Amino acid sequence: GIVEQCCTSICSLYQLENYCN
Amino acid sequence: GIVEQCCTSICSLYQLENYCN
Amino acid sequence: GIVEQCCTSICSLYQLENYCN
Amino acid sequence: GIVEQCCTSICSLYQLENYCN
Amino acid sequence: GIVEQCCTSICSLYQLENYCN
Amino acid sequence: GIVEQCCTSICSLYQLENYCN
Amino acid sequence: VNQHLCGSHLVEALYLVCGERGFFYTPKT
Amino acid sequence: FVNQHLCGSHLVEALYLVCGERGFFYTPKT
Amino acid sequence: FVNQHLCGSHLVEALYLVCGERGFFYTPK
Amino acid sequence: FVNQHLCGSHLVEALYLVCGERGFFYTPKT
Amino acid sequence: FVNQHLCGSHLVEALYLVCGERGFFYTPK
Amino acid sequence: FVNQHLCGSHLVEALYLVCGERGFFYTPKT
Ligand SMILES: [Cl-]
Ligand SMILES: [Cl-]
Ligand SMILES: [Zn+2]
Ligand SMILES: [Zn+2]
Repeated sequence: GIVEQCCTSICSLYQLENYCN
Repeated sequence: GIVEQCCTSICSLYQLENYCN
Repeated sequence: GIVEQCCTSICSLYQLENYCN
Repeated sequence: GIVEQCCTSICSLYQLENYCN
Repeated sequence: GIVEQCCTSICSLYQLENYCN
Repeated sequence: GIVEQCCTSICSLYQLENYCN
Repeated sequence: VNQHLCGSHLVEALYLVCGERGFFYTPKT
Repeated sequence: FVNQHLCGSHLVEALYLVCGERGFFYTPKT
Repeated sequence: FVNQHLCGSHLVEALYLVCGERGFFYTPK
Repeated sequence: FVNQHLCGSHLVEALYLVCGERGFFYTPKT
Repeated sequence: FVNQHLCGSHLVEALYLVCGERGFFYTPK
Repeated sequence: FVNQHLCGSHLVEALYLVCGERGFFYTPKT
């Protein structure tokens, strides 16, 4: 999930958008 | 300014990108 | 919702806890 | 103090409240 | 107090240093 | 740059001021 | 803009209050 | 882990910005 | 609107930066 | 004006995220 | 890396949230 | 690279405060 993905590599705003509702 | 544009109404991410290098 | 409930007057920690999963 | 107590293991808001006036 | 002093007109760094220990 | 100077070790206010316009 | 600024602080507060539980943020009325 | 705690604080700020009106669930254990 | 609360959040951050190792005191009074 | 001061803080954070490796100038005056 | 400084910034935010009308001191050490 | 990403967020907030009406230039580049 988001922590595994984005706390070990920088997520772009597009990658973050994947987690929106 | 960015202030007059974006502190008086909400700027989209795309509008903000105008102030990037 | 939370903006109506918590941006006009300050929400307590108990009120904020309403939004926890 | 608070840095030693709370900067490697996460302090709860209860543990943190101890540092309040 | 800091809220009266600094929440309408902007406090400088020097003004803010008044509230250091 | 600022990331090399100021993320490796803490920059003072004065050092940060170097990067102002 | 006021609601936008408030919401940023709300999410930070929810993050701390809720911890491991996580939270649901929606601006939906 | 405090490092992960600090990262997540920034994640949810970024989600707030990106998601806009959609909002988001933050589910750190997923 | 929660403006004093929001202001205080930013004030504490500013004090943290300005005051360094000394630390600071915050009172909303 | 403190209201603008607070807003600008959030603006800079948003520019930081949007602009990525590009970085940005923040120049109030305009 | 400035991790302790970054931790303290978030600690003060958390104290701001949890503490009440008498406020708090931040004294890292 | 996340450590530097998180640090940079705090750096920009600090520059915002320190630089006042001058503003600042944030580059991550070396
Ligand atoms: Cl951080
Ligand atoms: Cl604000
Ligand atoms: Zn704010
Ligand atoms: Zn941080």
